[PDB]
This record gives sequence, structure tokens and C-alpha cells, in this order.
Amino acid sequence: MKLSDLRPNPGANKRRKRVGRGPGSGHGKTATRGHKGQKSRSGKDPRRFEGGRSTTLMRLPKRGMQGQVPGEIKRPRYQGVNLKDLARFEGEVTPELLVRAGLLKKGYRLKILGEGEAKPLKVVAHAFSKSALEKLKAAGGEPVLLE
Amino acid sequence: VYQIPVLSPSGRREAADLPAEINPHLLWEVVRWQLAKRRRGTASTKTRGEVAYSGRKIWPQKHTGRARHGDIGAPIFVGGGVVFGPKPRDYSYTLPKKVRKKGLAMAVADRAREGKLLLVEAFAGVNGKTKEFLAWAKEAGLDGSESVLLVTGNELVRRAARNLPWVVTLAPEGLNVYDIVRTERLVMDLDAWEVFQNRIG
Amino acid sequence: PRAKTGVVRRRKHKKILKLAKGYWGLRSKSFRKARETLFAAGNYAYAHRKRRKRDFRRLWIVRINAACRQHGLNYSTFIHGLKKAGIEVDRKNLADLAVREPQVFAELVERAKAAQ
Amino acid sequence: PKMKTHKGAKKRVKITASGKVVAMKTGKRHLNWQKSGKEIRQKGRKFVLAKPEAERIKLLLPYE
RNA sequence: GGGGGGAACCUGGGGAACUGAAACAUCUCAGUACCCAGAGGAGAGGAAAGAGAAAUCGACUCCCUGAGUAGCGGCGAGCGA
RNA sequence: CUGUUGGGAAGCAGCGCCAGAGAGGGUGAAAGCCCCGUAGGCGAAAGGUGGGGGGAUAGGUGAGGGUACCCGAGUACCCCGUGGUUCGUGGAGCCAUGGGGGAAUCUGGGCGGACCACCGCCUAAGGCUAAGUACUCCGGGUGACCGAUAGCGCACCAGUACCGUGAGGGAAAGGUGAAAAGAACCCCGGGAGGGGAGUGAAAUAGAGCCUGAAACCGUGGGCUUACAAGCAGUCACGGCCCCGCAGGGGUUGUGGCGUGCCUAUUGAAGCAUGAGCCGGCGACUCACGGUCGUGGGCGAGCUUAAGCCGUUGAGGCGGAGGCGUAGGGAAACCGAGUCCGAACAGGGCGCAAGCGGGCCGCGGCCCGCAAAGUCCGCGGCCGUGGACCCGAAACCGGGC
RNA sequence: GUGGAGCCUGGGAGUGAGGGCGCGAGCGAUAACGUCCGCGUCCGAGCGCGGGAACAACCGAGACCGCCAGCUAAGGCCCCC
RNA sequence: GGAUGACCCCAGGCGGUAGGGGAGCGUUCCCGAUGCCGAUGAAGGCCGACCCGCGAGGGCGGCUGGAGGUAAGGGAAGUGC
RNA sequence: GGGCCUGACUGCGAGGCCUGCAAGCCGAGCAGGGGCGAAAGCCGGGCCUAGUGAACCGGUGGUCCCGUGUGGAAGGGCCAU
Repeated sequence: MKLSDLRPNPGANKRRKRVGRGPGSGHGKTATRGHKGQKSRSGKDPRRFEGGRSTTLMRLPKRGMQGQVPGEIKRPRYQGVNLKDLARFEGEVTPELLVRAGLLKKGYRLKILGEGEAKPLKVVAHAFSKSALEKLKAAGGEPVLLE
Repeated sequence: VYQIPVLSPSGRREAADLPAEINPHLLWEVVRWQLAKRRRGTASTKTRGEVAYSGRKIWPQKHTGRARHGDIGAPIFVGGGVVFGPKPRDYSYTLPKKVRKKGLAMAVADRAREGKLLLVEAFAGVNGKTKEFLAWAKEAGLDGSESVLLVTGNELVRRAARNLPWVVTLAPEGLNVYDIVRTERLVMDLDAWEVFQNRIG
Repeated sequence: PRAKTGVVRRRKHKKILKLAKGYWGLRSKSFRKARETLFAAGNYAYAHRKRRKRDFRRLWIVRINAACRQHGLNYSTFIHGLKKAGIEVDRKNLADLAVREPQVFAELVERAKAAQ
Repeated sequence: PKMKTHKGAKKRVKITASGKVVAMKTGKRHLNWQKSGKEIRQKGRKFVLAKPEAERIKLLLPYE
């Protein structure tokens, strides 16, 4: 395997579409922009703009709390993980040991959740849902609850 | 698991565990990334506001019978700036470590799969001098009919091999798929062979 | 890097200009002028190719018709005669006959009055 | 430079779990006497925006 | 001792409009362009009457992130810790 | 080094050699070994630097008890007018302060987003402080940078010529050859120029100089043309010239046919736009985001950023962080559910995982194959920037 | 009824000045190469080809290329032809 | 049919502006390159009635030119008037 | 024409009309609590099709959902208007 062999698979590299470069191309003259009018010009935001009529968005009404200065309130937050996700572990499970595993995102208080089979496991968590608690306290799990 | 010709004074002798199949595309994606990140990207041009001329309307919008123009920096002028000309950029991008890891892996694998790989215990009487290296390479089946990536942390051996045209030298932390693919024959230390396997662990 | 026009344009221009040798004045001197004649030359050669097939047939039919009124009957009759006869010698060759081999044509004329 | 989330959207719309765009029914912010309780009751419900326009609003929210 | 000069770079004292908002005045462009004064090989900042919720941190600058988050906003365009 | 072809060898051939140096450039062409170099190494009396080494000096250092002396004033603080911050008057604090009022010295004061109470934080109204940062006139190094319409405006005696009263504007213009060997002398000529001679490998390399395209102008040759009607061509046949020896090439007498190109348009040969002709320059890009598609990597996971180390076209480390793994709700919250509701009706928005093949006494659960996802490459499109290129009338600032 | 039919999901569009003709109406004057709708068509994009003297849209006919072969459409068959 | 782009047979489609898509050509530059072509002549220029390709083009030959050129396969754009 | 009455209900809403969007329109049925009826049953305004106004910004009532270190409070949210 030398240099002249190194080749990218079919369609791994593909030609650009070069417009405005002669009739046979496609693609020439107008350059796929049709005839006249802004959009053919060099240069309006079509996600929002709608022609001077009141937009689709701006006629919808606002909902709920927008928050005000000095902005967002620090309260604790809870990420759930599902009993099924607890599957790969043996012995004791903490939030710490959940993060460093990529199940529980950092700075999130841990809340065990229902979906899945309770494993007879010591699980240390900031919170348990109902059917999570029952399930565990029935497969012989040990639901330590910290603060 | 590959049987690799090691080279000791105490006999030739043969075990590797290197990738089974070789992805050529993956090999390619690394090189590309290797040759792309080393780009200078010092190609530049001047926009029409970067061009040294004024911005005075050379002649009236109307009634001259000449066409309409603003300043002469307009790219439409021979004086003018270039339109979408090169600006210094950075062709570097971050190739997924795994891919790098697999390429080194697959690059060496391919080569070994061709009995072009040769590990050595040490380097006979090479103590710096280029002829000293010649000697040794001859005794090892390295006549310069084939081109060699010679990988060793041994400063002295690299110095001896360096000025050869058919040799590309390299400390082991420097191993890389391109310098492998360039060269016909890979030749390494045990001591380099280790760091190599450590790179792919 | 920069890819200046360099060599390309001149060459595409000569190609056309060589294709335009013969034409009157600028049509054979000016590239642009060359291109415009060649476009026209283009369609004409197509259009007249198709047309050449029907220029010769009209001629054959003229030539035959004359030879036919020598033996006392008209092209339209005669042709009807052939079809009835079951003679399908194309009128390219009908023509040739009428001018190279009078006798055979004269044979063909009789089979034609015959089958009528 | 990175897109900015349209706050005007963010503040009157939620993208669902399956990718639909949901908003409050219009029609009850005032002028509400003389409207049936049927009307009012229903206008209290979140609805799903026709697909053509759901897609646009979805591009105003690139970081949801 | 000062005075004057110096391509940019810096701090300060002043400070637009085109334009964007498919009009426009709040908004935007922007504390940008520019004018002025001063500094220097850098300049500014700098040892908490700080941060803000952790029984926390511990000067200032600068980079990545936080984050187009919090919020700001004819809750428009947009602005943005 | 030698031969060899050549004007010239570094080409080709024979036999050698150096290499910590086979980067590059010169030499009559194509040189490791001829030249300048290159790897590796050495070097300053003088001046500058000296953030590294050392030396010195300034300067610096406790505990309890008691006293209540001091702890930065037109300040803090409050009100009025503003500015800064994400904060546009907003529930508007905080920081700065033009106006008015105007304290206290630790049981003092400011702050933690109006205010209050707790609980905490910090000590305003004096000042200095390296480094990490920005820039690039200047030196050097390197380019998937340009190569004389390019690249700076300037490769050249260019901020010049020239233009403008001035601020200010602002060009064009590079090449004989290896070596001037730059063409003695003679001949036509007032000169210019030219013919010989001479130099040269080459002189349509002769200085108005490498290559020497096209428009354009001539000369000579072939075919053709003075009863002919035209977007100039095409088809056919014919004659004359040419190359050759069933064929080609050139031309065109006659016959058929035939409304330029572009643009703009319902519609253009159009008496609608643009174009004298030729040459050169000229317009869908890039960055960061986004969204599909796609080639790959890995997959309940995937990926690093800045940095650090290494390299001197070698890569590695760095898990901060981001995206994914759960949703629903304005939110508290609850959670495979959740919101509305009195509901254990009804409804909105959510929730179900692959395909195997086998071992074993029905899946126990392996094992493979595939995939959520994600990372990079590629491409299409979108956002933000001048965003395909050229063009206003104008607005504003500072100058003349 | 297997067709460049159809339905579903997504990427990319252009288009949003039409026009003539037949027919149905409104307007107009049982005017206009008029105007405004409906059904259809063709030009647009078939100013390619035959007819119609000429001639986008009337008749005929949807041109991948070549042929000095044949049948035809509309239209024609006195000479131009 | 064969066994997956290898060709053969048979049938059908192949007017076309905006426009969508697909396959190519050529220009500059990088890897390939301490290589290969090169004074027994590079690039470039002028010819050609010759070869290959549907085509863009690519060869081959002659003249000029006198020092460069740059493959198979890939990469990147100041890429075709 | 009269009797009693407040269904000119509050939770919802299978399924449809219409429709580019946004809206507009019809609605049987389950639950709460009622009206009239002996009952079957009917009643979620008016014989029907016009009598209307998207968001933003505010006012009032309720709710007690957030409340910037904590308890409150300021201010917002939700339901109604």
C-alpha cells in the first residue's frame, strides 16, 4: 500500500456545483437564480419574513414565565436515570460513579426512575420515583437516599 | 496475529496482534488530514477596500457617454481588487483520535502483511557515521533497492541513516501513517515497537 | 493559487476560427463573428441534410416523369402500375434505368400498363 | 458567527419530543364575553402547527 | 524636566451617519468611523467596601468553556453578560 | 576524474568517493563530491541587552492585658439629572456622578437586584506593582501565495511623471547573449536606414533585441468576379488549381434552402438593449453557526477546546466542556409518564427496540451482524458578514 | 388500466407581467391584436420540421444521429413548383 | 442471459427556457518527486486532409522555440468570457 | 300563547366540514351539577347564514405556581375578563 493507492471511496469526495460558467454546464448565465427580483440579486430571512403581512410567529401569543432581571434562579435540578441503565453495574451505585460513565450529567442531582428491572443493588441517589422505589425494595435493592 | 521478522545477533527469530483487515479509505482520511494540517495557508489577495486607490467617483454617474463606475478599486478594473481571492486560512481540522489510532495500526499492519516490516534488537556498530549504517543495512537486506522508514529513539542511528536518500528517519513518538505509506519498508526498534503498541492500546 | 486564463482561450478561439476559414470578411477573421456563422452553418447543414433526401427524389420523379411521357403515359399512372405489378425498384434506380437503360425502363412501362 | 436563537419564538412555542412545533391557540386574549365556553375551553389547548411553518420556526431554534 | 516625531497596537476626553428595523422617531449600525490628549515598548487593569449561595471562591490581565445560556428588547429588528 | 555528444556537460558511459552534509542556489544544459553553501562546530576588544546566576542594600517579623485615641469628606447616604452593566423605567439594585441636602471612625460603614428582618460577604472616599496580552515601521524564517493587466500604487530613479489653488489624486514603464564577442572595414546615403564583411551554437537573439498569439497593413501565388438581389451560409452538381497513381484539399459558376449573436419579453431579423475588432482582466467565495444528504470512525455512548510536550511539514497528551441517554408541564413538581381535570372520563404531548446463529440443562446469554447517537471528511442549501459582480441620487465625520 | 401513473418522507428549485385560438359568460358598442372570469388548447419552452405566398400560437405533425430507400398527414397535382 | 461494470441479445424512452439531477473535459497548484521526460530539444507558438473521444478534449507528425516539464492515482482552487 | 325555569352550564370531546397558514364552522358521546317533563326524552343561547379584530402592551378578579443567600415583600406566571 503506497501513496498512489490511497483513494477515497465512491462519493466520499464529490465535485462542487460550479454555476455561472457557460450554457452546456446547466447552470450558466442566470446561475440557477431565474429572472430578476431580490433572491436573484446579491442579498431576506425566509425563516421569518413573510411579505409585510403579520408573520406566522408574531400572531401566536406568549406562554408562561419568561423570567426577569437579574435572571434565572438557582435551585437544585434532577436528572433521572432508568433502572435498566443501572444494569451494567455491580455492588454500589452513586451519582459520582454514574457521571464518570456518562449517564448522569455533571451538576445534576440524581433521581432514579422506573423503566427497567431493579437490580439487587445499593443505589445512592438524590431522589427516587414511586415505581422505582417499590421495584428496588422488592428485588432486594438498597435505596440509600442522601441530601 | 502476524509473524514478524525480528533481527537479533542471536539468530533471526519471529507475534504481533495487529488489525486483520486494512481500510484504505481510513488510511486515506488520515494522510489527507496529515497533509492538510501542515498547510501554511499563506495565500492572500486584496479586496477592493484593501486596495491602495482612493474611492472617488472617477467620473459622473451620468451624461459622459462613458459607462458607470465608482472608484477604480472596483474588481471590474485592471487596477482593481480581486473578488473572492484567497485569504490566509487554517486547513487544520481535528481527526477523531481513534481514526488516527487505527491508521497507524492499519498502516503498519498492511506493511507487515507484506513482510516489509522488520524489527531490530539493536544496531551493530553504528555509532553515528553514515557508512557505518550502510554496512549494517546491507547485512540486514537493506540495499536501497527499497525505500525505508527507519524508526528509532537512537539519536546516533538516525544521524547515520538521515542523509540517505532512500531512508526517511524518525523517532518513535513521530510515527505516522503517511511516512509509513511513503516508504516501502518499515524498520523499527524493539524500543520503538513498544511505544508503538502503547500508542495503540 | 491562481489559475490565470493563460493558454485556454486562445486555443478555443483558434478551433472556431479554423472552422470558419472560407467565410466572407470578418466571419473568418473575428472569433465572435466566426461563432455566429458556425451556429448558422450548424443548423443549415442539419436542416439541409434532411432536405437532401427529398431534393433528389423530386429530381428522380422529374426525370422519370419525362421518360414516362415518351412512352405515352404519366408518372402518377406509371407508379400506380408498378405497385399493381408488384415491382418495387426505388425511384433512385427507376431514374437511372430511364436514362442509362431505355429498354428495361420500356419493359417496366409495359408491365405497368399491363397491371393497370 | 453562531446563530442566535430567535427569542420571539423561544417565548411562544415549544418543539416536541418527536419534532412537532406546539403553540397556544389564538383567539381569547380579550373580546371574550359573548364567546361560548366551548370556544374559550378549546382555545386553552396547545395545538400543532401545520408542517410547512413548523419547519421554519424549527430553524430559529437551533439549540433546543 | 517638558516641547516634537513614531506603521499599527494602547488608554482617556469627545463622537457621527449610511444602513438594519423591507417606512420610521425608541432601537440598530456603535461607543464603531473620526477628532483630541496621553502613554510606551507595550498600554490598560491590578491586591477586594470583590464575587454570590458553594459551611464557597480569594489581585489583575489573557485564552478555551460557560453560552447564543441568563436575561435585554417599538419582547420588533435585534442586543447579549 | 576520465571518456563521449555538444558552442558549452552538470546529459550519456566507465570506474570511484563523501555523507551529523543528498536543504537550496550558481557554474555555457541536467553537479552530493567544481563554486556559494548545507550537517555539525568556533567567534568580540567595543556598544547594546541581560526576565537567567550570584552578591549587596532598602525593606520586613511576637504574644496577652487594658484605654476607645486613629482608621482617607463636601465623601458616604438620601433626593434630582445621567452614564456603565444583559438590564430600553422596568420590581432597578449594584458601579460611576453634574445638582441639593449632608454623617460617623469598628456598638463604624458598603454589599448580597426595590424595602424589611435575619444570616453571611467586604472594609469606599490616597497611590505604585512585574509576568501572561495587543500590534508590526524594522530583521529573519517558511508558503498546495503572485509571477509584470499578477503581486504593494511602485520588480524600473514612484508617492515620481503628470493632474489639482489646495487637501488630495496618481500612471505607464521588467528579459540581446554563455560571454559584448554591441557588428572594425567597405558600398548607397546629409543623416536615419540598409547591403556586404565580421562576431555568435543561433542575428526574423542586432540593441525599436527571449518566446513573438490576434486584431490590423502589405507583397507574391492559386481559384474567382463587371445582367446581378444580399444574416453571406448550407446542399448538390459542375469547371479550374493542387496533393496524390475509385480518394482528398483549395476555389465557386448554377440550382435548392435560409429573418445575425446577446439581452429583455405574451411576442425580436427585427426599425427594442448591448456590442468597432482583437488580446489580456472580469462575477456563486470564505469564516462561524444551521439543516439534509453522504463516506467513514466509534456506539449507550461519541467527541474534545484552550493549552502542554514533542517535531521542525511527526505527532501525542489535555474530559474543562458539548451533544446523546426521558418526557410532560408556565411553574412547584411528577416521571414512562405527564398536563388540563373533582375523575381512578376524555383528550394534548410523550413511552415499546433490532436481525440472527449457536452452546446448554424455553431463552439462560452469549456471541456476531446492524443501529440510537455522535465525531471527522465531503457535497446541497440556509443564517450572519460586502456574501454573485459592477452602478447610484444621497447621508455623516475630519480636513482644503 | 404497470404508466417518466400513483402515494409517503425529506434535499434542491424556478414560478407567482402571460399570450393567442375554440367554446361559455360578464364588461365594452351583439367595437379593438380590448378587457375580466370559466373549460380546453397551443406558443411560452416546439421562432425546429410540412401546409398556410410571407407569418409564435389556423391545419398537419411532438425533430437521438446517418441514408442519393419506402408509405403517408394537412395541402396539393397548368407553368413558377 | 453473466454472475454484480464484461459483454451480447431484445424491447422501449431520448423537442425543450426557468430549473433539478447525473457523468465528464480543461486551467493553476500539492502529494507521487533525492523520482520520470528533457539540448538526439521543455514550456509556449504555427500547421495538419492523420488517430482516439458523442462532446469538452486528448494524441501523433512537421515547423518554430531554446529550459523547462511533469505520469498512473489522489488532494486543493484567484478554475474555462 | 302560557307554566316553571337559567343548559346564554363547568370539565371534555370520538369524528368531520372548510382550509396555504392562522383562523372559521358542526359535533354525538362520558363525568360534575342542574332545568323543564308523567315519561320518552330535550337543554352546552337565539330558524340559519353578517353584528367583527391576530399578536404585543397594559387594567380588574381569582389562583397561590416562581419569588435572586433565608422568611416575607416587590414583581411576574396560570385561570377568568
